[PDB]
Amino acid sequence: KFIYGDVDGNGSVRSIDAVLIRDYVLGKINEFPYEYGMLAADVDGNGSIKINDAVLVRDYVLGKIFLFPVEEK
Amino acid sequence: KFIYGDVDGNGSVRSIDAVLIRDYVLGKINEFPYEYGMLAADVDGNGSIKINDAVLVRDYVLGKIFLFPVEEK
Amino acid sequence: MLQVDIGSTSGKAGSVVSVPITFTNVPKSGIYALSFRTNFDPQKVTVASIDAGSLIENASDFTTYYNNENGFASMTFEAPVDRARIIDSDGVFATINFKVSDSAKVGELYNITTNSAYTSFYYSGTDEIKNVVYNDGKIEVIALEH
Amino acid sequence: MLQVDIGSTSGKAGSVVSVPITFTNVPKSGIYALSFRTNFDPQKVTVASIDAGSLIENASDFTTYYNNENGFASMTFEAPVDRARIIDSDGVFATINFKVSDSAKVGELYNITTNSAYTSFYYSGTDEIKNVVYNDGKIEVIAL
Ligand SMILES: [Ca+2]
Ligand SMILES: [Ca+2]
Ligand SMILES: [Ca+2]
Ligand SMILES: [Ca+2]
Repeated sequence: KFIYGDVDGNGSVRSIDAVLIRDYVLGKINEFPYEYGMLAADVDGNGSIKINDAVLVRDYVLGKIFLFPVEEK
Repeated sequence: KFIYGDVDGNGSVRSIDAVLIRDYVLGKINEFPYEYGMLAADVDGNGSIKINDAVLVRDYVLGKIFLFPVEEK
Repeated sequence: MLQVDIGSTSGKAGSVVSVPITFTNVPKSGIYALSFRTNFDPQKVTVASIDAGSLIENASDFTTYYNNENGFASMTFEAPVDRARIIDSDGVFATINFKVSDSAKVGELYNITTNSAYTSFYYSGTDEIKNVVYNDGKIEVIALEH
Repeated sequence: MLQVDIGSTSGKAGSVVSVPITFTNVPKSGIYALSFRTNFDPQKVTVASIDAGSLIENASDFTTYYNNENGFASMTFEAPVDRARIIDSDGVFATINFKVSDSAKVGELYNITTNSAYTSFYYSGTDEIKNVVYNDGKIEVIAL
């Protein structure tokens, strides 16, 4: 069980989650401190964490999109 | 304290230590199984772990060299 | 197609040299997000600083990180959600200022390489630019000034 | 200077393509040890296998590893201590067999890049080849 976008595992998709995905892309971190952070970060569902996952999370937080591409059925 | 070449910290410089350095260069491992393995691996003393540190450890185990360049020779 | 160029340069042992990262044939519709990572041999050069170039109109959109033990430098651009800033023209994206090791010998060549595993370019959050070309740079160690 | 080339190639979506890693202007005194690392975007291509090229005379000298999730393939060469085998002529060091994504589209370009942080070449245990030039390669997607 996890929420897409919730890369810190705190139960909420927030601005900082997209910062954490950017830290991974930058190489500042090599893993997420949440057991499900890798799967939560991959919001386009393509199998890799990339910069557009971070901007998708930010854009969800800001209200541009209301679901992630991995959730579209 | 550590023995140069003794990347697994078991007290001896052995053929497996050179294997482990090659595994680090290849990307199979991201760290050595020893608190001081990164330091013990850098046997040419250039500050980085590279493929020639592995071949140096191999050549020392095989008796081609008798000390490591970082040991002042 | 979009072309990313890592410029080549030269300098003395002990010097700071600058390597520009240039984008050519940028799509006029705009790059919304990108990451760009360069590797280098960290016992030859290390990063002193990274400076955003003229393509960055607002620092909020640009983030950098480097690791001088592991030999990489990473840059990201994220346009704001309204596309109020966007990269849609050609020019310098960033410049990496590299310290050349004081033990460098004249004639050494340091490859400053684009990392395709960590470099990607997007027209929008879901649409990737999938035909970008890269041209890597080299730093040559020289004996004389300039 | 020694020149390392990652070959470019093309293929269809879903195919296996073969990317050769070539050495030109190899020092006649010999390469004693090297490592070579290529990166790629694992959404675009993944490694199926890596095959030693004709510059490898004995498999005990050559070691490979790849990690598709993290987008890299690595190879090492270590000549035996008597230099009875050594790389001292030009030719193919290795070839990487890449699976092109089933979702690839015609005209996409997938760069196969040399990683300078994990690549190095040595004349001997202590004498590095410090003027080697790396040249990268591209896989182009073509139509069926
Ligand atoms: Ca969260
Ligand atoms: Ca993704
Ligand atoms: Ca040991
Ligand atoms: Ca070393």
